[PDB]
Formats: sequence, structure tokens, C-alpha cells
Amino acid sequence: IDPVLEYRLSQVQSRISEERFLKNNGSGNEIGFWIFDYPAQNELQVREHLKYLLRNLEKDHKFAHLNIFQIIVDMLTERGLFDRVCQQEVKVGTEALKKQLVGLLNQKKIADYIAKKVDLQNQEFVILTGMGNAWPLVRGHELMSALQDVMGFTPLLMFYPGTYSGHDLSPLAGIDSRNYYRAFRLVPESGPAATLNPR
Amino acid sequence: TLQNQEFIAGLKAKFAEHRIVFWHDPDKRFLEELDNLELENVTLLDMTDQSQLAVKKRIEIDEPEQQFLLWFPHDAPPKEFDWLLDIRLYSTEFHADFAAITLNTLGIPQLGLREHIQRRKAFFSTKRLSALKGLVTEQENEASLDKKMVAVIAGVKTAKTEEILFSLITQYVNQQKDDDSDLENTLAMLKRHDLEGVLWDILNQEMGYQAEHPTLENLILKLFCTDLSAQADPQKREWLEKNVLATPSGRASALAFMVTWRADRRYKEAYDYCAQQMQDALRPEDQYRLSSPYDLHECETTLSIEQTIIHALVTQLLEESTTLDREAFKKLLSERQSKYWCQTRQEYCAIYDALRQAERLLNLRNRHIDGFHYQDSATFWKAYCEELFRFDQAYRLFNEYALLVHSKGAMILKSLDDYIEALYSNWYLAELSRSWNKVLETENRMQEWRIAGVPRQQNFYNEVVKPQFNNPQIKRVFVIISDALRYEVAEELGNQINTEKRFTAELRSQLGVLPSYTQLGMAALLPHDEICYQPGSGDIVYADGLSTSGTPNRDTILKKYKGMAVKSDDLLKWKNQQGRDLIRDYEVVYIWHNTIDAMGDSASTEEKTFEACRNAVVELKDLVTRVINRLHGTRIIVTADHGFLFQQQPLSGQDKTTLQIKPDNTIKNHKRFIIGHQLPADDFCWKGKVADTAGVSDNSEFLIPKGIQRFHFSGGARFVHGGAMLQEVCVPVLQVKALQKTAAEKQPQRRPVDIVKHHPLIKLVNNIDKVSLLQTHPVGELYEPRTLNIFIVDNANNVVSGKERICFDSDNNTMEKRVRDVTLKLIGANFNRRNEYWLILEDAQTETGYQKYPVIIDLAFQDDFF
Repeated sequence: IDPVLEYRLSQVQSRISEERFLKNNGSGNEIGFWIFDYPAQNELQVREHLKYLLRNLEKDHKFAHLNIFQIIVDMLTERGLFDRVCQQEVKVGTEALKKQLVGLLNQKKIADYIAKKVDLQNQEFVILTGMGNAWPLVRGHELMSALQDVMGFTPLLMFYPGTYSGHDLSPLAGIDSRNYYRAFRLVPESGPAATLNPR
Repeated sequence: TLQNQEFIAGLKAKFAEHRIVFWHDPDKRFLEELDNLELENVTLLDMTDQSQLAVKKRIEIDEPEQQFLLWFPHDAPPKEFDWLLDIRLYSTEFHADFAAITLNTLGIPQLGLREHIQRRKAFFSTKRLSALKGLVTEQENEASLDKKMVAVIAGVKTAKTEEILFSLITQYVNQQKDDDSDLENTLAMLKRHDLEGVLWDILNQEMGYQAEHPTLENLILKLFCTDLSAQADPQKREWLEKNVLATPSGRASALAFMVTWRADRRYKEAYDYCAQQMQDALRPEDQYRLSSPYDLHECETTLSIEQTIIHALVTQLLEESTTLDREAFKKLLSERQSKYWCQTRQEYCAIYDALRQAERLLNLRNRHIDGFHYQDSATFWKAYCEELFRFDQAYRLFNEYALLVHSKGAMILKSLDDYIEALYSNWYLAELSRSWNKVLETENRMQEWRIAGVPRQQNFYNEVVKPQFNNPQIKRVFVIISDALRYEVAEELGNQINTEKRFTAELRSQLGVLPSYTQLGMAALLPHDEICYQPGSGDIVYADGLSTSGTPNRDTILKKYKGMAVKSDDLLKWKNQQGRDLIRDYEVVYIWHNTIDAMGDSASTEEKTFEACRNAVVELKDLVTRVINRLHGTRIIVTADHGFLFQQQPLSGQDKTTLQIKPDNTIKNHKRFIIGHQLPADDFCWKGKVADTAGVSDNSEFLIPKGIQRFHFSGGARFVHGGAMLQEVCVPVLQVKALQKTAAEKQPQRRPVDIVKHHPLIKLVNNIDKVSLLQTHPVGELYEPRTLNIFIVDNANNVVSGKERICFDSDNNTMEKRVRDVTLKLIGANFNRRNEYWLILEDAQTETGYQKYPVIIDLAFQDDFF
């Protein structure tokens, strides 16, 4: 076990039953999102903990289930929309065709299918699985930018396989050039507040 | 077979703890054996044709307990669509690839470090492998492999962060100016293998540099700031202490590194950019401004530090430190001349003697700030010959040194020239003017002709020249005869050669002809029993009735003493081995000489007599050749015809009070005197008996301005000569014998000594016979020390005699006295009488057919004489 990530993961259930999470009390009059950068290779620990958390948190609160790579697999099998958008050619010529084959997955539109899977506004939250499988075209701060179209005020947590410096998000071997801030740090990277399971 | 056993063992070692194993196979290393593989559960996935989304799904979602071996004929699919990249990263690859080629092509055979080299699989090609074998020291470890892999990308052949940095800083100096990025391509290639982390890590372990987001720009800031801080203004350090290297151990590394960068001129080069970066960031020079100059002997950080000290001392000389800050004035000088920018740029070194020789002039001024005063002409002369021409030297020097800072157009001091020149015109000249008048007023030497101790010019060839025969060698030496010389040439040339050997002298001087212009100085030295002024010549003169001017007359003056003369057009290095012969009776021999006089009555250059203090000074620390002990030569023969002045501005009032009644027999009238009969002195004219003082057949008195006052400006006004005093009539009878030639040197080929014979042709008649080498013209400072390989030849250097190897160490006098019999051994009548033959003197130190002079031999054998 890594006890620092196990502590930060246990603080998913602590923040959820603490006031700030479901009251959205950054300013309260906000969508109550949250942030959870985690050591990128600890995939199994976060996946398995959230497969456990789907079983444990119903003692306290109301939610449903998501699988990160399943949501993509449910609509694609290879670049897929690539193979389908080949239809553009006759309609307006080769310009829109080529730009839509090349410039794939504009991330705004990720919102609706998760709202068809789960009644997001009726939940207190939703629990994820498959986790750090993130290397299609879906990015952490973009997913957090998309789902606010449909989550309403209900919290979402940016589990991300890497780091968030309190500003710069980055997964895996060092990727992306972007931030997220509407979301509160669930537990930061650092200090004793990041590590509260001593003996 | 065994590659399959180790393929099986390597796959087993992956599948023991990872459910999924990659195996990229562009080398297709086990393409046939896929089902010979012993693995429990494992499914091979050739990924190449797969829907890689749906086979990530297979691997992760669909088959969560199934083991998988992935395969491709290339690397990963495109990372923007690489669904599998997270797995690819957190999981493992089976190495179908073999380490042994890489290991042994690195040299490094090591089956442990193999696993880091495996972590470096994407690094390798035979070039890098073997280059690294060229650097490998097989007690390697991962950190040395890292440091060396850095070094391998960096092109150096020792792996140390200073030297790596020196390379990278080369690449920074490129990247900052001249179209380069291989610094950052190196850094990126470091990062490609984790090594850039290790670079900026060991930049702390060795160079004590860190940043959160480092670049060589930020390091070069931090490290420049280190030695900038170590050399910061002690009056203003702290505000520049705060941009430095991340650790004081880094500061200490950076000082040793920058001491290296200075000392080791390999890596000076990176100051081609630091001094460009390091101003406009803070303009700290403009923040420093009035900080103390002379204390900065210490600090060499920038052009601006230097220009601070300049303007802070230009300040001190427009504030015009006559009253002298002496030891601070000194504190800076030699240190700067030796310090980096000075060592790059000599004009800066000149600053420090634009200082040093002003440090003279103003110390000199202070100690004699009312001009000078002594009790009579002998005690003024005594002080003059200690020091009271050094105020010429110092002024001249430091102005020319200031002007040597200015050499590249850098007039970075200008207007204090106008202060120090006002010392000249309006004070230095202006005062002693009056002072030695009060002595000539005390003495009236005018018609009262004796002065204590000091000798006189008035009878030299009659009562001194042949009286120099008091040593048994002596009858004769060669003369150079010169026009215009401010006496201090004949102190600088000799004192700045107190370092020389039997090239030698003694501190001595004597009083010249009282009217100070060239030709009366000449007349008293024209070889004589009597000195002649005659009608029809006017300002041209004679002795023994033969005249100072016109070439046929000039060689003829001397024939009374067997002699001849040569021009300043010709003397310079006047023609080679024939110099043994054209002269051999001549008790007197003459050369004419004129660079400063050609700046003088050339009125366009009188205002440019500081340029005589350049052009003639570059000739006049120098002079001789043809004398020091070798092929026999003996003494000085030149001395002052007249002294002269210069001053950088239009004249003071004291520069030009003037004449009484001009004499009817005006023998010359001039910018600073007139010669002629019946003239006793006046408030600002000295006037006295030339007939007492001159020894010439001349009735005259003189008109001279008393003090630095002046007359009809014929050929000068800021430059003048004529009157009573020692920038006009100090004459250098310094005891002297030889010097350092560059004066009067240019036009003829060389005259590499002269050496051969005492014969008509080089013709010999004994069976073994004397080549009687007549020692007449040594080496000295252009002519040769060459060992002579003397032998007779045909036109083409083919031997027709025995051979002699010859050199000398003698300075002996009387030209009739000086044969050396180099007795050669001779070969009958082999000489082809239709063709020419010669005595080759090889340069025996290079032994070519180097030089030859004419021979024909056809022996009348020994019995014909005896």
C-alpha cells in the first residue's frame, strides 16, 4: 500500500461527508467541483479503491457508476467518427472533410452521454473506474470544462494520473499546457494535510 | 535455440508480475517461434491490424485476468490516437532485443548496467556506442552513464559540468546571437533519457546552480551575478548581491570557474556575450556613477566598470588634480594594464600611463609649481639635468598615452587636454620664464662668460675630438648628424636603456652654442681647428672654411680628416659587404638626419609637434646599429644641435613678449632668437656676446626673449627654439656608445654587416692563403651576429676551396688596425675562366648558399714568391 494516496483516497469519503463538498462552499453559489492529481503509475490503487467506494459510500450518500474507457468504447472502435465523417465530401467539398478527419474530438460535447448514463443533478455524486486509461483525446481539465453543462451544481472530482501544481495539470510522462480552478483541491500535493495516517 | 530459451526466460520474467507485456519487433526477432513459447495463459496480440481502441478494451475491460503479449513491426501507434499509452507506460516490454552488441560497442560488457542501458534502448547507434566506448571507464554506474551520456550528446571528451557548461555556454553564445538551438536540442535529448534532470541536478552538485524553471540564460544571469558580486563596488555591493547562484558553494565553484574562464583562454570566449547581457538589466553603472575609481584596480567585470573609472578620473582631471592624489593615482595603473579588458585592448592599457605620466607631470608641477628657481646658471643646470626636462617627458608621454586610449577614436577624456595644455602655455612655460631670467639678471653671463664646472661646445674638434685618442685603440668613429632634438630624447633613449650591456653610457651633459638653431650646432662640430661664419651663406655655416649644407660640400668638409658624408635619404641601412672598403682612411665619416626638423620649419606640423612626440618618438628610442662588440665598432657620435618646445594650444602672454632693436648683421632671425652684433639685455630680451660664447669667427651678440617669450615665428610658434635655456641648449654629452635602431632605418635593403677580405678582388695567391676579413662594421640592432661558413664557389655554390667557420667579439678602434686572416685552403686552377666565381659566406646557422662576393683564382704557386 501507498499510505499517502490511500489517505488522500479516504479523504474522498471525508470531503463528501464534510460540509464544503455537497454545499459547494468555495463560494457556495458555485458548481462544487474538486481536484485529485495522483501518482501516475498508482492506477490499480485508485481504480480498485473506487470499485470499493461504489460499495462503501452508499452507507452515507447517493450516486451511480462510470467507467472511463467504457464511455469511449461505447461510442468508438478506433478513431471511428473519423471513418464516419468521411461522409462530409459530397456535402460541402474536401475542406470540412479533411479538417474533421484531422482535427478530432472537440471536448465541449463530452457532457450529454454521462447525463444519459446517470441522473447527475439527482445524485450527490458519481464514482469512476478504469481511471488513468486517459490516453485517447479526453483530457482532465477539458472533461471538467465539459460536464458543467449537465452536472448542474453537483460535484465532480478530477482524478488525474500525474500532477496539478495548484495550477498546471499534467498526466503521465508530461503532457497538456492547461489549468482548472472552479474545482477545489480535495487534498493538495503537499504538507501534513496531504498525509494524515501515522502510527 | 538459446535465443528462444532466453526469450522464454525474459517473457516469463515479465509475465510473472505484469499481466500485459509489450514486444515491439521492427527487427522481427522471433517471427516464427510464437507458439513454441511455454507461457501459462498468455495470448499474443499482433496490434498492427487491430482496432487499437477495441484491443485496449480487450486487454483492460473484456479480459481482466487474461495475460497478453503485444507485437508490432514498428514502434507505438501515433500518440494522439495511442489509446494504449497509459498501459504502455505503467506496464512492461519483453526485450526480444539483445544487449550484448550495445554493451560491447560501449565497451561496457556489464550485464547489470544492461538494465539502465535497456532503460536507454532508444539512445543507441554504432557512432554514439563507440564514441562512448572512447569515453567509457567500465567501473561505470547509472549516474556516470548519465553524466557521460550527457557528455556524449555535448561533444566534450571528459564528463564534468564546468566543461559541459563551457560547451553548452558556447552553444548559448551561439543561440543568443548566431542562429543556433543545439543547446536546447541537447537539453531535449538529455530529457529524452531523463538526463536533463540529471544535468540541472549535477549543476547543483558541481556548479551550485538551481532554478524551478532553469535555462542557460538564467544560469548565466546567476553565475555572472556571482563574480559581479565578488567584484562589486564595496560602496554599493548589496543591491547587486540578490540575483546570484543558488548556493554559496556554487558561488565558490563559479568564481573558480570564472577564474578558469579568464585564465584558460579556451573559454574567455563566453565573455563575448556576458558583457553585452550585463548592463540594461539594471544599468548598475548608472546606479554606481561617482563610486571611487582608483580602488577598482580589483574589478574587471565590464566595459562599464572601466568607463566608470575613466569618467571618475576624467572628473579628477577636469577637476584637474595638479594637486595630486598620488598613491591612489598609482593604485590602479599596472593592475589595469595587466587586467582582462586591458589585456584585450591596449588603448585601455594606455589609460594607465595617460595616468602614470601625468602622475609624473603633476607631481613634477607640484614640486616646481611657480616654475623652478636655482641660484645661478650652474645650479639651475644641475637641477635641469636631474629632472627639469622630465616635465617634457611626462607631459609628452601622458598626452600621447591619453591619445593612445583615444587611438581608435575613443576621445573618452578630451577636454582635460585643454586643462593640462593650459599648464603648458599658461603656467609651466610661463613661470620659469621669469625665474632663470632673474639668474641671467644676477649673472649677466651675456658678456660675462664663465659658468661653474659645466663644459662648452665652442672648440670641440680643435680641443676635444682628437684628444679622445687618450686610449691606445683610438683615432676615429662614425657620425650621425641631426637636425632639431628637445633634449629629453637623449634622456629617454638612454634611461629606457639603463637595461643594456656594453651597449653603455654615463649620466653627463654640457652647454651648447648659445643661438639654438641647427646649423650653428653643426658648425661647432664640423671637423676643425677653427669654426667659420662667412658672408654669402647667412644662416648656412662652416668650419675650417667648409660648409654645413649642399651634398658635394658636405662630403668635402671631412676630407681634411680623410672623410666622406651620406644623406638621410641613404644612411638608413646603407648597402652590404662593400662597406668594408669605401672608407678605410676616413678619420671622420658623416650621416645627415632630420625627422623632427622636417616637422618644424614645415609650419603645418609645428602645431603637430606632439605628432613629432609620436612619429619621431617611434624612431628615437632606437637609433644605432653597426657598433656593439663583434666585427669591431666603438662609440656614439651624435649630439644636440638644438632643443625645442611643444604646446597643445594657442600661446599665453608669457609665450610672446618680444625683441628690442634687431641687429644689422642678422646671421639668422627666428621664432625664438636673432644672432647679431652689439646687444646687451632687456626686461624680456636676453642679449649678450655670441663672440665670447661661440668660438666661431663671429663678432655677434644675440637677441633672445628673456623667459618663454618669443620672436618672428619663422617655422613655428607652439614649437620654437633659439634662446638661452635648456629645452633649447642642454647638449647630450652623456657618455654613450650604442643603442636600439629604428630612427633612420627604412629605404636601403639591409647591410647585413660587412665582413669579407682585405684584397682587391677576393683573389688569393699563396698555396694556403689569408681571407683577411677587415673588421669594420659589427652587428648592432639590425646588422648581423651570423656565424660565417666561408668557402669559395662557382656561380651555383659548388665548392672550389676549403671552408672556415667564423664569428667575433670585438669593438676595437682605428680603421687601419683591424684585419682577421681567415686562412683558406686552395685548389690550383679548377676555375672555369669564361664563368664568374665567388666566396660564399653561408649563414652558418642555416647553411644555404646564402651570400657571396667575387673571386677568381688561378694560382701562381708558392715557389714564385719564395
